[PDB]
Amino acid sequence: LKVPPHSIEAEQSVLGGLMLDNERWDDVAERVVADDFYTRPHRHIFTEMARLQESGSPIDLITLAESLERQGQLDSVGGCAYLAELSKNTPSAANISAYADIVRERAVVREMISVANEIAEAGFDPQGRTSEDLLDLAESRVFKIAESRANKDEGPKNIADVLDATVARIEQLFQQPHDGVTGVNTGYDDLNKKTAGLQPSDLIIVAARPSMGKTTFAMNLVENAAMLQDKPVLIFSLEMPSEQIMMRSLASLSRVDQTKIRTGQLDDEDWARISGTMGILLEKRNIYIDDSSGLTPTEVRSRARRIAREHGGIGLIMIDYLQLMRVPALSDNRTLEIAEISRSLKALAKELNVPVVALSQLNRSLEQRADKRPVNSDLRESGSIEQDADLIMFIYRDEVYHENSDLKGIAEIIIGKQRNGPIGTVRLTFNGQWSRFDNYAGPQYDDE
Amino acid sequence: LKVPPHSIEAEQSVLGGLMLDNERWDDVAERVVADDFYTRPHRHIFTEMARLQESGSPIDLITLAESLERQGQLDSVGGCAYLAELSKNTPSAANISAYADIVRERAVVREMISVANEIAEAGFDPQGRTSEDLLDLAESRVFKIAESRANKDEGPKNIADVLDATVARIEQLFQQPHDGVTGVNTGYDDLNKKTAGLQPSDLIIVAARPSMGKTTFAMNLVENAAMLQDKPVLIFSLEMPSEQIMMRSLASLSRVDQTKIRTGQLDDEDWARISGTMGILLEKRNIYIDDSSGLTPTEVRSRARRIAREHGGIGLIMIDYLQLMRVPALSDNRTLEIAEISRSLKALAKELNVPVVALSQLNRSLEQRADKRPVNSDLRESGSIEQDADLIMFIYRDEVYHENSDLKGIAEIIIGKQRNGPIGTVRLTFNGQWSRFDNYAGPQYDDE
Amino acid sequence: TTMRILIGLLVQNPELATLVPPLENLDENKLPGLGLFRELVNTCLSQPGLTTGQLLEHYRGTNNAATLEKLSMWDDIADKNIAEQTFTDSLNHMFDSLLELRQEELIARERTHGLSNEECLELWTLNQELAKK
DNA sequence: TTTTTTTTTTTTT
Ligand SMILES: Nc1ncnc2c1ncn2[C@@H]1O[C@H](COP(=O)(O)OP(=O)(O)O)[C@@H](O)[C@H]1O
Ligand SMILES: Nc1ncnc2c1ncn2[C@@H]1O[C@H](COP(=O)(O)OP(=O)(O)O)[C@@H](O)[C@H]1O
Ligand code: ALF
Ligand code: ALF
Ligand SMILES: [Mg+2]
Ligand SMILES: [Mg+2]
Repeated sequence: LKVPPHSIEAEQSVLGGLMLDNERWDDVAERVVADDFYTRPHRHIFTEMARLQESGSPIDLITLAESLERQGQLDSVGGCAYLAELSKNTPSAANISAYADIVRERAVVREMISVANEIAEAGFDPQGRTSEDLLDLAESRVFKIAESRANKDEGPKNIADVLDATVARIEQLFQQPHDGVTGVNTGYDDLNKKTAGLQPSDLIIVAARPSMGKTTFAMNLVENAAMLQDKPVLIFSLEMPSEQIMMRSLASLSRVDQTKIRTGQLDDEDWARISGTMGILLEKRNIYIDDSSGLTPTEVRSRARRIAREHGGIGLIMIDYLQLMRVPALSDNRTLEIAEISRSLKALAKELNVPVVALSQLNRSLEQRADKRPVNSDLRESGSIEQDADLIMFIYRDEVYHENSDLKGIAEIIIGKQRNGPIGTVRLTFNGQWSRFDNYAGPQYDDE
Repeated sequence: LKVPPHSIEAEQSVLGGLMLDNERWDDVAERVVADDFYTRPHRHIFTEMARLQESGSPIDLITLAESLERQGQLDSVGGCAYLAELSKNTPSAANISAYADIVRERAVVREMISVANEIAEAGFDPQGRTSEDLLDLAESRVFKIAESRANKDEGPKNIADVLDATVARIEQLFQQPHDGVTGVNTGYDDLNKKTAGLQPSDLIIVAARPSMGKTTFAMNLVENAAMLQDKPVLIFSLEMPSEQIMMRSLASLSRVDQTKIRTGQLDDEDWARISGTMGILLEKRNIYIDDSSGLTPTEVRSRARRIAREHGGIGLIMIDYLQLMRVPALSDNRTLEIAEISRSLKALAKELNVPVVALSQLNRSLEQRADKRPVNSDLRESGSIEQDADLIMFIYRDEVYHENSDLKGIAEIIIGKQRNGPIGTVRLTFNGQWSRFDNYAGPQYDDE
Repeated sequence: TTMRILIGLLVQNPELATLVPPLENLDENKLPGLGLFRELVNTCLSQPGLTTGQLLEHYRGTNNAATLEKLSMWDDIADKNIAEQTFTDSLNHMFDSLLELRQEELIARERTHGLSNEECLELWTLNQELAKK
């Protein structure tokens, strides 16, 4: 025998939950209706419950029992004991949403099974119906099933709805007077003029040739973000140990020659500065470091979710770097593996509504050209890195290639791509000794 | 039928607590996995529990019962009564962490027994497998279990913890008056200044064109390191026989024209010098040479660990040279094969905490330029050689290219990359007759 | 079961018995082996500040001592505060069981002859404790 | 068996 699906216990829980708290009435009502139940007495109880709610009567055991007794359905549904047992088996009212969702699923399956039986009945006996009519009934029934869903899957949306949401967003952006920095503050005012901060739900990328300052720049962004807001910032350092990263940060924030720090030849003033930096960092306590190696996209997402849940959300996450992550399922094709990683990082940003800064390496074809500034098509193994990214910043230090360059200690942030915004170049002073990028106070050179 | 080691009570406590509370899911997710559970019914429940959790849904008896029912596993686990019974039996979930650990311990022990059974079975039935195959198989499994037990450390850490560890290390180095010798002493004054020795856990690279002084410089580092410490130094000479390597070193230390040694045309004074050198070397006895050809990264790791374990740590490792190693699995894609080799060498350095000096070779593109000094992008087949390396040193002798060069008998050590520290050039004197590099006592020329 | 764990916590941490409310107000037969637990609490209250070995020594000549020894060996938790919390929430669980048994009886009386307004109203109040969370 | 995308080395015009 085949028993049509149903969840009596879930039906009990949904009925039981609302009697304690009625505030969740809309949640249950919109999700499910009295037609979703499989047992008739439960349908009677909910029908009574809806009537009482529509009458303004509070949803409770006493009101339900009174209504059933007056209507005479109390005997059919049981009584004080039966209705008391209804609430007794409810695990928690807060979960009622899942119980309601379960009830909807059981009803949907029952609806589908009934349609299948109706289709089988029509097919077995034409009853004068031709083949074409049987197709029409199947099409009509299928459309009804897709119609009864009431969306639940984000189908095509009219333009009137989209305009209402978009104009609301613009209006609220008007009120807050941030004056340029809509997203996370980068710390370099010349960079904010173009990027307007690191926007949430973005996949930012920082790329450059080895030993160009790729991890030095990203850490500067992380330090500035941590000190200029209150949300946690998460760092995935797959390339270097946590101690080496912190040794650089002390040198940058306290502006002490990192050679002394790494070697231990520190003076009194250097100890004073480092003590000052330590006090500030321990006052905020919103930086997290994870130096595990060869993480898969699943492990990255899981750990980021836990930090967000525990501390009320994330403000920024940095990955160092993209090509070191692994997808064991796709290991035969490196091109597919990199494409999968890039897609996952973009999806994670959307889910948590946070900017993701993922570093990347560059091809060697750059080094066979007369001009050695990077371009979009130099990203290593980059199938879709150029396509998924919403902003791409390249680090270029001309002094590395031409010894007699006039730009000695002047790095360039070349914005190679920006989906919503202009592109250009920004010049920053590079103090390698302190492992820092500073604002270029010198005369502004117009970008061509 | 020996009873396999397992604890049902711990598993029941873990499963019941997770039913009671949802906030501890992370506490158990890291500690245990579905395969950990002994009885298949528990394995089915955990899999369903994980599927519900990663779907962002509440955990409860009703939800679990439906989810198991969907896959048809409801009857197999024991029916809804069993889950209701298990939920009843569990008072709370305070000590789930301990219960999770014991469950993890049982699986590992059971994993150990299975491996022992597999090795014993393989030995009883070699099936044509030689002794080497059995030994490698046994080593592989013990390593695999060892790695499995070493996955607990992973997890993002706050900044308070990282700051304490870093400051502690800086304090240690401050106490020691090493005066710039933080790692192994290279033996040359200028090189120590620019690098502070060879640091542990690094991957140094020495590169140059054929017959430039590449194995001559590496052996000098090995000799100088050996006399300036007391830990063993290991040499992997995949290119030359041990006798030829020892012939060169005996000429360098004793300062005797290596042609005389090679053809045995020595004198009494030369025999006096060689006798002195032999006495010193045998007094220390901390140099080991392995001239096997075409070693895979696993063989290099296996032999390095055995030396470290027997003699208590290794002070240095030398590989000559990088491109001669083999990875049979990736025998089709040369670029991937080299990338795997570089990744393994860096991992080996971190594990043993020893500086790994690996020689490489340059491209032919260097020789089509007007200027023939090496650059980073000249490393041969270098998928990732220039990316993983923490320090890169090039050897250049202008005399080889310009017969009228004023830099006769002078070698330039070009630091092409250094992750933590500056770059520049160092000048040494090349004595080919003695196969030696001597620190340059002539006038010092400023580096641009 | 949560019964065996109680004595194990009781024997391993004798001082926990000090903060145990009286149980003679209820029939000891309601729970299995409940009388012994109440025996221990009064025994502890008889000589407050007693060693763990002394507590088991009080019943050296009894047959049930073997069960007490096994429970002491089982579930050994070094932490003391966690044990106290486990004991406290467990004690709440037993009180829930007592109320659960009561309402089940009250349901039984309902089937026998029904209930009045006060009785069913009291039953309604008896469900909050079983759903306090 | 076929089509696709990424690396690295050589030889020619
Ligand atoms: N003490 C120092 N003095 C001068 N330059 C330094 C010092 N420490 C590091 N640097 C330079 O900082 C640069 C950036 O290093 P890094 O950020 O690790 O590069 P990437 O991460 O892009 O590979 C390196 O090229 C290095 O030469
Ligand atoms: N007796 C000698 N007199 C002069 N030069 C020598 C003598 N022996 C070796 N050399 C030189 O030393 C150089 C370095 O050799 P080697 O280090 O083996 O090259 P590679 O860098 O390929 O290992 C060779 O190019 C050779 O010309
Ligand atoms: F040394 Al790198 F990116 F080349 F950190
Ligand atoms: F002789 Al070579 F690299 F050219 F060791
Ligand atoms: Mg880096
Ligand atoms: Mg050589």
